[PDB]
Amino acid sequence: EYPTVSEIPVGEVRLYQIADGVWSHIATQSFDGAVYPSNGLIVRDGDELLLIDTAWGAKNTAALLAEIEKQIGLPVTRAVSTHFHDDRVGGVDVLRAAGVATYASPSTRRLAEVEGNEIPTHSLEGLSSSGDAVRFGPVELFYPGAAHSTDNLVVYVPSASVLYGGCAIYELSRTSAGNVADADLAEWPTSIERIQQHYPEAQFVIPGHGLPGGLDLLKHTTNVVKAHTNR
Ligand SMILES: O=P(O)(O)Cc1cccc2cccnc12
Ligand SMILES: O=P(O)(O)Cc1cccc2cccnc12
Ligand SMILES: [Zn+2]
Ligand SMILES: [Zn+2]
Ligand SMILES: [Zn+2]
Repeated sequence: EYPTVSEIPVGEVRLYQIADGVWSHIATQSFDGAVYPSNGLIVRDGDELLLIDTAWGAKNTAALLAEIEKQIGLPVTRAVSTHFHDDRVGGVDVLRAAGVATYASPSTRRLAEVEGNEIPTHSLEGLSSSGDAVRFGPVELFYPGAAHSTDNLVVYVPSASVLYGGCAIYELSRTSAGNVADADLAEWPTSIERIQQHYPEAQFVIPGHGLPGGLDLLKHTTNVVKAHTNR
């Protein structure tokens, strides 16, 4: 039922309704000879939509906008990028050209600029310290501490009990670490524990890539990260 890579031609995007007014968007990207899925979030806010993360690239993100327009038909007014990598900011320029106000933390914006990646326009205040949370439209933004990257944010939808982990949370099928070049392996388990302590009532947990699940995905990611730490 949840889409996988073989259902998704490159450059195309699928939407998946998780709860009332809450969808994930799923896309694919090729890299180093393999094909990866990637998730983001869509949250209804009255008669508009809040977008969480791009669909990994300009072409995917334009297709994302066209699919939202076709299937939902409400305007995407704001977007939040949860860290500075391409699967999160790649396509910000397409969003901005479409009239979407793009947002990220000051930490993410600076890291994106140093990396030469696209830079969300607006800066999100109140997220500079581990454990910081701010309301942003229909969601709560949470900075749990460094994990997959030093800037990674997670997103909770209290109306639907949906926790979106971004790349800081692995799907259960992943038994080994992915790209950890920008990770803080020493702090990743502690950051996950902050997520667990702050959202123990979460019912749906969306990883940055692959299949959603329950709160078990948090301990799963800790297990994998700790195993990678020990080589
Ligand atoms: O950097 P990541 O972890 O978020 C995504 C990622 C990077 C490198 C290898 C992977 C293998 C499977 C799934 N994802 C992979
Ligand atoms: O870490 P992610 O997922 O944001 C970006 C990502 C996804 C898949 C493979 C990668 C290899 C190196 C660097 N990034 C990769
Ligand atoms: Zn990343
Ligand atoms: Zn603006
Ligand atoms: Zn990722």
